Amino acid sequence: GLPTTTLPGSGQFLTTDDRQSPSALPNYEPTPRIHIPGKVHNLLEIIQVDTLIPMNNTHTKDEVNSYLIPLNANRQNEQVFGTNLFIGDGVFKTTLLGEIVQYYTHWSGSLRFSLMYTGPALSSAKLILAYTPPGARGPQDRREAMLGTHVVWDIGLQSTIVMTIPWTSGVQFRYTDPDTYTSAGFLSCWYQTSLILPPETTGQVYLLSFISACPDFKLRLMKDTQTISQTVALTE
Amino acid sequence: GLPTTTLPGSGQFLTTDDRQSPSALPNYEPTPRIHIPGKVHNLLEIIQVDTLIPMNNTHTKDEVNSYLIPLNANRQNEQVFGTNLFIGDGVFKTTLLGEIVQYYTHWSGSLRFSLMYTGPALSSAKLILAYTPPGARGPQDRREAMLGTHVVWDIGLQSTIVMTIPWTSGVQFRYTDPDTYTSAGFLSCWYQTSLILPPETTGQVYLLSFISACPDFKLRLMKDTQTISQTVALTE
Amino acid sequence: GPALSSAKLILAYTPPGARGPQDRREAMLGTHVVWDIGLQSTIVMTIPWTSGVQFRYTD
Amino acid sequence: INYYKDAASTSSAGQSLSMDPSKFTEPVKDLMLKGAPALN
Amino acid sequence: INYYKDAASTSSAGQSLSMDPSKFTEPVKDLMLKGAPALN
Amino acid sequence: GYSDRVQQITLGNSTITTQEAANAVVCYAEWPEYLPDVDASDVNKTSKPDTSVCRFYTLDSKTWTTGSKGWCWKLPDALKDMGVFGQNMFFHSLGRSGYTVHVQCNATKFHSGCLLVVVIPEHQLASHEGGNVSVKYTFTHPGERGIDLSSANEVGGPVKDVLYNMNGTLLGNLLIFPHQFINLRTNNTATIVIPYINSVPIDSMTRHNNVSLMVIPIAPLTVPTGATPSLPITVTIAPMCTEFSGIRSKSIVPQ
Amino acid sequence: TVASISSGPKHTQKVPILTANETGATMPVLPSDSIETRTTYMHFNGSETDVECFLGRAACVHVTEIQNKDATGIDNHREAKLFNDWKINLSSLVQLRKKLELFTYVRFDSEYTILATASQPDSANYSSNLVVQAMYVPPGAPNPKEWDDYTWQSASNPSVFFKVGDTSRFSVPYVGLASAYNCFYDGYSHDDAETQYGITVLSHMGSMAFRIVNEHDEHKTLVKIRVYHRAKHVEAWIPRAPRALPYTSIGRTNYPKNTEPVIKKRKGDIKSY
Ligand SMILES: Cc1cc(CCCCCCCOc2ccc(C3=N[C@@H](C)CO3)cc2)on1
Repeated sequence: GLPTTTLPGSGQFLTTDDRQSPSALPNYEPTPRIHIPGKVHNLLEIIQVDTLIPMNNTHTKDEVNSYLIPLNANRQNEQVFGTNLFIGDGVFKTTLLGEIVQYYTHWSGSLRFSLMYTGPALSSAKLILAYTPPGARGPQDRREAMLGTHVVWDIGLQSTIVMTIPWTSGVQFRYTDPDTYTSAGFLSCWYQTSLILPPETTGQVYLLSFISACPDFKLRLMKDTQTISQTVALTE
Repeated sequence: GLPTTTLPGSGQFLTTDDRQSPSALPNYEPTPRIHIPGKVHNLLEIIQVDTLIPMNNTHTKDEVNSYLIPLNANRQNEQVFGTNLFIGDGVFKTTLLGEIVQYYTHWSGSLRFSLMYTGPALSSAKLILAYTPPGARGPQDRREAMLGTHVVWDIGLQSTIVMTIPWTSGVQFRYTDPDTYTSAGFLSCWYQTSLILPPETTGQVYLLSFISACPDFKLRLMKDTQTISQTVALTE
Repeated sequence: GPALSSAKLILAYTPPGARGPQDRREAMLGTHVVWDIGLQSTIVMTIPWTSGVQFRYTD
Repeated sequence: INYYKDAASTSSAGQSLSMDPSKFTEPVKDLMLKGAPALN
Repeated sequence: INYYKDAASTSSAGQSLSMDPSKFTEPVKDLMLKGAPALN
Repeated sequence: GYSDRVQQITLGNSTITTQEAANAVVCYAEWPEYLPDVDASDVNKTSKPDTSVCRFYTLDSKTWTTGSKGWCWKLPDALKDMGVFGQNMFFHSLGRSGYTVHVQCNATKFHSGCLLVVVIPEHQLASHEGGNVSVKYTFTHPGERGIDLSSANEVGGPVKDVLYNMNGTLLGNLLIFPHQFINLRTNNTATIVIPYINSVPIDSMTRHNNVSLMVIPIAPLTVPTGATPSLPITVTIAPMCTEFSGIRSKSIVPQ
Repeated sequence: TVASISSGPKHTQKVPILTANETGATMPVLPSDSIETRTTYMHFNGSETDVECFLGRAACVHVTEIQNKDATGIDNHREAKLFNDWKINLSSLVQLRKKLELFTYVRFDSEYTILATASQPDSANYSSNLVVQAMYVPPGAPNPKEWDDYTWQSASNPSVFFKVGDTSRFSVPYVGLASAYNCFYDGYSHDDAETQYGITVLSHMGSMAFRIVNEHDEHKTLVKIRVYHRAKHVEAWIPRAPRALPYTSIGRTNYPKNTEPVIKKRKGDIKSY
């Protein structure tokens, strides 16, 4: 008989501990694995695939239309859309990125925001996208917007433009859940010159917008998502 | 199954024991360290920086004035100040040295007591500082004082004088908290000749006094400080 | 001044393009030296050549 | 040290440290180079 | 012997045994030698 | 013939000479340096205006009188309006800087008085209201004026009690912070070099001040007979190794 | 190591005891610079003053309480202490607080011990062993509304189940967002004119929720939770002046008005012993 002493914590059950256990089914042989395409190893692998952002959130019931950012022909100087960058809330929240970020407490890294244009091929347009780093207000006019991170996008044969929100930060991590101290800025978009439709054409054209994370990205300290809950256990 | 026996003490929680525990956050990656000037490793590093002693304790509410030891022009033979050396109490008690000593039960070592003179540059003075080792009473006149550890200080260009209270002791440790058996002596200061002010000048001049520990110093057996307490938990 | 006096002065050079400074705050933003009056009796300020054109007329 | 005989009884697995998003981010048949035109 | 995988789970650290008060006691720009005059 | 006593600091297009110095302190024995990559997080290239921001700005002068309690300035606040340093400050999202602080006060060999000049990293002030009353923004951003510890309590402002350092600690122990004394009989200036000290590699210059400079009379000013009873104290400060990052629109701050 | 070397009479031009404190230095003067000494050794290392040792013992950081009782007809579980919750923080109790605030920035892993004891105030019968569940609810994750919400499923959030009377123990890595935790912060969360000042804004680390898993018996049972915290792997920068006045609030430096003189007045003269 070897002398032992038990410490504080004996008998506790910590849902996060990782130890060995007896197998209830001694000697059982599991089914062989066969090959299946698509294996995922890290959630970091999947948040780099871009998905659509319901940017046009202004509706009243969920609709395919809140994915469409409208553009008006012949407007000059004006603003196309605006949003803050709380990736865990608001427009971002239902996107795959938003949806995964919510399983973690802290995030750090660059984001990739792209816009794909869908107007007739014989039209043309020049837009400016601007990222405003924390510390200033959402820009109120392009002059204000153009003094921060921006890209003049020229609509052409190449249909999409990929803007990166480079990680601009004092503190090396921000909370996913809306924190002030930890806030990331604003994203706005304005006409640089203006949309022009060809003859025989009319109305609004739309941009689709996507979001995905750069390879830069870090997420840490897992927790429970506000995105799902329940009141009684389900049954069959 | 290996046979064991549990000993007395099993299941106890000793706030001072040091063992391993499961991490609640398996696999989490802490923020990188960046460089910050000022790292402290031992409390022994900081108690060697000198800080001011409110020697002039005679006021009735805390004031900047109890840091000032006054000096009178033209007095001869007389006494400037006196104090016992219970570093955990009395004048010493609020100083950084006093304040740290109070986290430990026993101290041993030499102390460094210095006086910086602030009188007009065209004045002059000679003071005697005396350390009286345990066993005799606080000296009552310079004759008595001058027979123990002393330094004649000549006020000059060099503004401060550093007196050391060398460790004089039978027992190799003394309690911080006032013990008799364990007591350390007295410190007194007298005019050696006298302060003399230049013409066109008048009034009192003051000495500032500091205390810090020599590299000699030892503190041991940590405990709780009488210097802080509370009646209900604080809240935000 | 008497040896037992003391003083600290600021001398400022204002390069072409601005007006003669009107208060020290204005003055201190251009070439300047805080002079501390001491044992060393003189202070030598240099007006470094600040110029677009490499020569100026005397007149 | 495993104290038990069966593999199911061992602790959690250890980090894939595999990581290759291209099956998801670039499943295109003809390779696209960043910087070259998307559609030629 | 660590029984656990993560570093946070290990016991207390071990004595710095670093100790250098000069950043606190002598942060002067020009070095002062004990015994030489303070102000020259 | 070099003395600890005479010194010259040239930084940018500005120079300071002191003929009665008492050495100089370099906080925590470290000299200001730029931000190394290994410590970097924000991916933005930073802007280093160099000589246009790293020069000496002299704040407006104070007047030490027998009743003075002490003054307190915060950095980078005190410089929020100095030349291009200030512009850069309001225009970038993040910035970082070290400083050379030179406090000046000359008198004669008949005066007495002694000021403590100390730099406190992260000096979080206390509300004089007690409880958990906060100290409003404006109150902790006095600008070049600094805070005058002998001014009256105001509402939403900090407490100005000197024996407590504006935070519940005793004046006597401020000596654990990099500091230097100005003792009229010895000294006429104090100079402290401050390296950048923070828990993040770069931060916002407007929502967070990283040091308070404090000048406190400790041995009261005593002038010779029939002298005017006061002396001016001047503070000149120079940003050093400044870097700004994340440029944009230009912050708007309360008041 | 020698604590003192042997030194004899001196009659020099080299005076180590005259200095200029105006410089900001504390010159390293020793007994042997001003008296005649004999050799003595240190016999000591300064082991127990290492900051790891100083901050490394468990301190009580929080006492809360929850009760097991019939929730039937309770409109607000949180309010009935059917499950309390604690806004994790480390300055609510002061013994440990004064110790930490001797430093400006501090970095460490935490080891928590949680002791839970039960009390039966109203004369009772048989007490069935209660099992406490302690959840970590970091900020951004659903916070419990009833004592038996879906939240308690805690499928992604670390939770520990232990018995009242026992102790639970686990250790959490340094979860700070920056490189160190700020013991002090002279800033705001943004340049707002009315935003709060202090660290409260930097202290966000979320809260921790406790509940009893057991349904109710016929009597009521009070369970009082004590959380202990031990720093391990400590790193501390920039020493500061110790706290002199009493504390009033978590996260602000504020002291109470009409406080009392903190320096003991002499019973006698400056000259008194
Ligand atoms: C089950 C279960 C429960 C838990 C809790 C996880 C621990 C999270 C707490 C993280 C450490 O919290 C703090 C809070 C404040 C400070 C701090 N404030 C300043 C005065 C200094 O330090 C440090 C750590 O984990 N698993």
